[PDB]
Amino acid sequence: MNLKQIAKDTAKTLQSYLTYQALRTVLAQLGETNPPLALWLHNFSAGKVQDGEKYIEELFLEKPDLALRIMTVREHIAEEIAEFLPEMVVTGIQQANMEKRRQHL
Amino acid sequence: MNLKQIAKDTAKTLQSYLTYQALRTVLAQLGETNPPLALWLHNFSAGKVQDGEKYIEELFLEKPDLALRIMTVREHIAEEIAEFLPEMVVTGIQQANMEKRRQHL
Amino acid sequence: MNLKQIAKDTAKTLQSYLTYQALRTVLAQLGETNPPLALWLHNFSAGKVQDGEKYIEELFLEKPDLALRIMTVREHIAEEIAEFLPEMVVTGIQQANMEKRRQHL
Amino acid sequence: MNLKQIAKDTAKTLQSYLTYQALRTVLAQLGETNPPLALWLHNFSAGKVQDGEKYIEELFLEKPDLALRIMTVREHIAEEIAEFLPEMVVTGIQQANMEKRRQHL
Amino acid sequence: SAAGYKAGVKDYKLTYYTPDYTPKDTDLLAAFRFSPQPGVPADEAGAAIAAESSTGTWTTVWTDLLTDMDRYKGKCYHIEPVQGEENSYFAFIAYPLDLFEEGSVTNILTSIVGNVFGFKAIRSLRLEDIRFPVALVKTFQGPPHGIQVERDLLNKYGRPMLGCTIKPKLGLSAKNYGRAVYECLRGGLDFTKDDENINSQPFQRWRDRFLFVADAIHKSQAETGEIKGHYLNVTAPTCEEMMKRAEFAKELGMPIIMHDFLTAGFTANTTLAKWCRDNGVLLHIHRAMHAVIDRQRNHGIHFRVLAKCLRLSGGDHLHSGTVVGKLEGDKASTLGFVDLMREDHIEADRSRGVFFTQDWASMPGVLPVASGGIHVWHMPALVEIFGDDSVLQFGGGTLGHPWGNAPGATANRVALEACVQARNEGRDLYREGGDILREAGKWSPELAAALDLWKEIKFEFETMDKL
Amino acid sequence: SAAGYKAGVKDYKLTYYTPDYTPKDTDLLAAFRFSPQPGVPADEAGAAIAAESSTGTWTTVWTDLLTDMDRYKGKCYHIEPVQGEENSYFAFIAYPLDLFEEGSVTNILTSIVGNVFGFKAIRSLRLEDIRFPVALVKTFQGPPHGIQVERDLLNKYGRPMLGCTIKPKLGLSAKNYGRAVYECLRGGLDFTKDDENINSQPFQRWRDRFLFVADAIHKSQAETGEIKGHYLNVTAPTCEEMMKRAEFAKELGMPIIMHDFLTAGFTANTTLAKWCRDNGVLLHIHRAMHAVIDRQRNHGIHFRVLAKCLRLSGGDHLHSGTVVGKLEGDKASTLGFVDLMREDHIEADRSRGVFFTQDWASMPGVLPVASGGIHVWHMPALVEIFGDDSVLQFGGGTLGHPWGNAPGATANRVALEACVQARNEGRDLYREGGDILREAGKWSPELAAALDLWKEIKFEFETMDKL
Amino acid sequence: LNVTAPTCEEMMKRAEFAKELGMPIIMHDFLTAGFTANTTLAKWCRDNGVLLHIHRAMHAVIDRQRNHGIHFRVLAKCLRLSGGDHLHSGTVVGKLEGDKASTLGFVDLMREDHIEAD
Repeated sequence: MNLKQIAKDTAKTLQSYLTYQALRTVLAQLGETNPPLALWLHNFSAGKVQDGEKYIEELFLEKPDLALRIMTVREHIAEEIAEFLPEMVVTGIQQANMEKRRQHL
Repeated sequence: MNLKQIAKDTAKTLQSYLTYQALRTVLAQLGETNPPLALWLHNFSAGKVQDGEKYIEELFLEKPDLALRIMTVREHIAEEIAEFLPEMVVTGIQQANMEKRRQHL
Repeated sequence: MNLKQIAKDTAKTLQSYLTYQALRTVLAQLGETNPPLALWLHNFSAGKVQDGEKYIEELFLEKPDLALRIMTVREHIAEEIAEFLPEMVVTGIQQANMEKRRQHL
Repeated sequence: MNLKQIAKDTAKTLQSYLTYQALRTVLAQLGETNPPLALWLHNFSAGKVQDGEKYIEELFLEKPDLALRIMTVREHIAEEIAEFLPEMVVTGIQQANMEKRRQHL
Repeated sequence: SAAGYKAGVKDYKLTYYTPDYTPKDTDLLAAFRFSPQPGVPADEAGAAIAAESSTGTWTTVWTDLLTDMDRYKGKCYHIEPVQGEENSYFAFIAYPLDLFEEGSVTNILTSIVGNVFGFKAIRSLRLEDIRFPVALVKTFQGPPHGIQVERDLLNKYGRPMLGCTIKPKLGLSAKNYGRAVYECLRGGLDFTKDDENINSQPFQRWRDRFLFVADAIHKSQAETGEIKGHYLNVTAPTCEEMMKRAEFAKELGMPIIMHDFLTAGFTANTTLAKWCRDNGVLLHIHRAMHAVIDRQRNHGIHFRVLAKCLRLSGGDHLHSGTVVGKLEGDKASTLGFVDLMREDHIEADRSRGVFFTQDWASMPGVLPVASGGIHVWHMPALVEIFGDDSVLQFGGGTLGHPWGNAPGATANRVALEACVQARNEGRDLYREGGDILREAGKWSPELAAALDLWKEIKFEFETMDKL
Repeated sequence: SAAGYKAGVKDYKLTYYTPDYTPKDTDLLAAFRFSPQPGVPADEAGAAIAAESSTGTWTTVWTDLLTDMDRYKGKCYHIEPVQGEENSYFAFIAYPLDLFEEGSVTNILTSIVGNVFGFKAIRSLRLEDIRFPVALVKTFQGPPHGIQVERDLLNKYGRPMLGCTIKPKLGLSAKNYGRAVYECLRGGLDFTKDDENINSQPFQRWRDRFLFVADAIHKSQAETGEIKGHYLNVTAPTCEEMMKRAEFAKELGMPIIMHDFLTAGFTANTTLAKWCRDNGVLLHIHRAMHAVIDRQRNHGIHFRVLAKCLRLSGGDHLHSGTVVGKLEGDKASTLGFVDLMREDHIEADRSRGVFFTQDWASMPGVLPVASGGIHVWHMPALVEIFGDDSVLQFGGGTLGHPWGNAPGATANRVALEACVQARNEGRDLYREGGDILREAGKWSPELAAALDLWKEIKFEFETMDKL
Repeated sequence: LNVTAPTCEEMMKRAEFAKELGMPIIMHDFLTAGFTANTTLAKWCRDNGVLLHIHRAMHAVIDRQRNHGIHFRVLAKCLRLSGGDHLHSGTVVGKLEGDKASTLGFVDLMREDHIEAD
């Protein structure tokens, strides 16, 4: 249980999930405000969201405007929700574990 | 930004990744302790790692004891690391963005 | 304009006005909850409120219960209002000054 | 705790004390600069220092220029020191209380 | 005896803080969450709340001694700090039965929340719950019909009912309104409804809408062989107009109308609920404006109090939130007040926000209505959360169906009937909802189109870590 | 043309954010203060507010193309950050005149504050101001009488009027109620009043109170030779009961009644205001429950919007706060909405919280009523702040007068007449109020006793710094 | 069906029977009956869903000569305010007088939402 490594890796996964979720937000925003650009972003993004930093850098070359938008949204999302994730993950695991023992064992 | 939906989705992704991390732990333990049982779990789990709660209920159907081993470990990791994740992801994102706004903008 | 000395002296005056105002609060509280003790406190306090620390120490010998009550109220008052006093005093002086020039000059 | 009344009352007491401080400044200045005018102001002001705004309107009736000198200085002091008063009074009170709760309680 | 009049200001807590008081079963109990101003002790703040919502004012008055203050005064009988939060407390206050006008939610609220929220000595105040004593509950009519009588009137059994708000909110003529209604209802929805702000306006006068909508209901009911309804909004400027509109709906033989109980008010609502009982018209209640009051947890009134008040005033449906849709709803809280509006006896349970055990003495339940920003992918969760005794409403989720209105309507009607069939067969809507929908999507192209459109962020991420 | 129907979710700001829009004089304008959720841009949040309070929903619907959306949609035409505050903005939104039912405050509120406060994407929302267009203002009756007609009916000129709430709030019998009223009125007060929560209760049924209070008014008016009134509370469970109570007050020849407009509601209030006009009865409005809505500046509706709405719905008096008393009231804000409820034309002035210039097209003003925790020492400040066209009310400040009720009443009556005389003589009530009171206290022992009791923390501290 | 009557009471009695018969439309002579009776009838028609045809009998006593009287376009505006679903506008070409340019003007005034000065 290499905790510094596990946390590091969990954090990078989190960072890159929040990037993906910032994407979903601006995609939805653009669906309302700029339908053709929403389509461009959707088609561009398909199969690119595994690594959030790699994704943003790819987006910088084509549309630095959108890259900066996603950067801001991921930052905002994290600032609003990050503090509530420890409880949600700990008590979620504990409840999920204990629901699996109740169904089977 | 449907924030409670995003948080809800984020926690379930953290729970699935921590289940994957626990599966990595249990696997490395059985590497010292029980090399056969390790080989069974490594081949059983390849590709199954998608949804952590579905993976657990499916591993319970085959080997209830080993599922319990992964259940304990996922939960142990979560209790140890989850409280550090907020500060890591928030400052992680801010630092990664700060880099790119510096070179580009 | 010995500013460290003026601030020091203004702070002590403030501290000792807030003590006096904590007194008024508990006096009023006691007027509702314990009329005879309100009377005792009022009669005890008459001509004692110039120095707030001297006052509290005199009160400790007779009624340590009440002393501790005032100590808490002055602390609470300060924590609620202190941050708004700089604006109120600066803009009050500036408006009072300028009202005096408008009436006369 | 009628907090806006207390704050309102506190600011007017700070304004009156800062007017007394300014009167002390102007007085010490005239000590170097104009010893007669100093002696007039020192005897004029003895006992008058009660309400700062009443004192000012009364000094304006006798000597509009000197009232203006006190007006400027009270305001100069306020702009320089007022921002430090919150932290001084809050930590002042907490420290003074902390002393007494230590010996007594 | 009358203990002598001594004029002057006393602490409220001398009279109104009664930590040794044990509430009677006829007492109305209230749970407040408050933060006192710095320097105001919690018990004095709690006592001030009890005082100024019952019998007391800021100074001692001699008139107290003409009556029996002990019999009448509000009693703050318990205070507890909110765990984990600085300067926040719960005060529990008991009010004698005698303080309240029978059958008047207006009067109850006037005491409990009339003046105390603006008290200088209190930073913030939020009413969390009220226990209505059974003796008071019995002075109210409650729902004109309630859940079981409504199912019996409409011949609707065995699954949630389905509704739909017509869109755009405002702007459609009466004829175009009825057009949209006909096409929705013919496709399988049980109900359509006026938007809450559709009353009577230059682009669409109310009496014209009532006329054209009645025609749409008849045509769609004739085609489908199922009872159809449309909540005609009678929300009006005055009581007289409200009644005039309710009356015409009855004249048209309309089964159901709607009312915005908060923006119109409890006095008008209670009038309407009584009329509905006497005239056999079902009453759908829209909670417009509630979030102005109930959203923030530091100040206001929690929705579960408003839900209780509405069940007393009278309503057959009441919007409950979705949890999953475009508007806010905490799940634990929602499960709590859904029980409060449906069941006869609800045990105290702080984990679901129910501070007091509530009995209803056989007052009918109110149908919860889940509405707002929901589409087909939400269906299994909605059925899971609310169960059969609910109305699920899809406005944009029907009229926004890529091929237009009629296919949009069919998508919703098919999705509903598939869920009702599955439920009746014993399938678990919560666990199997997505599958039931996918199944139906296989043979319904228009449902498939809708499922695709509103599916929604997926995630999906990755395996490397190879040996 | 109708630009093709493309189903699916779009950003609200594509349709509803219109920064180049210039509001028409017939537009209803609203100023909202909001904080978006992290990740939601301010212009999208502002557009969502405009959308879901006018014509829009969460997904694209084909029915838009049946009408002219440009004519009907709400338009967020300006957004500005709140200076000095993180993640807080003002959105200014224009709504076409066509969206609103004439003469209906209920409908206006249903649109503007109906659903948007609970939107997930928004953390908090507070409506700060509404500009009511003159064309809409003219569809309302407004005050049954208003300030100048009221002074003329009551023969009351030249100073503030004086009132008094009877205490204890609840618990007194009808006969003891009239007793307290008679003694108050005979002593020099113009009005007494029911407490807001005095409606009809076991200890005191309404019709008995009306009877005994009418007797008290006649006796005191006969003794003093001045017109007396008592605001009889007609606030009731239903419209029918409300009207029944208003009717008996008229039958008794009572000049004035009161109504809790928020706990009863705007629909019942508008009914009552029309009746009052037709029957020549003055209408005092109590704002019970307003602080549930208007206290916190991050979420809710500011009182100045509620004051505007009440002037439209109808009321002759409306409580305005005291600034100095037991309940909260910001002075700058108060001066602002006192102008909004009295004057015919009020210029925008953000320093007093007036976001929009408001015209009233000669709709009568409403008398502000200062009430709550005030006593004689407050008098010069109250006269200074509110001026002559106000009612100042002393409940505890009359009935709490050390020697009992009759001397308490005389203290208030003397204090009032001394102030009116002084004002009429040209004395400045603000600067000289304390002195005027001290003067009168010299020859009135009972006033002196009251001045002493409620004088109140003085400070007073010290001179050392000797040479 | 013409509900034009000697009194308000008779007018309403006749309007009421038309509604009872399920008749979609009635008529009223707004000038010979008067605006007070007409405004009463227009409100009733709204509340009872009956269309209101307005006959302009007597208008030419008032509006024919251009030196004295009130032009019809004012009467048309007044009628739209008082209430009517139809209003006679003239023919231009028939047996009674109607200036074409004028007619095109007040037809716009009675139909449209915004009419520029011309």
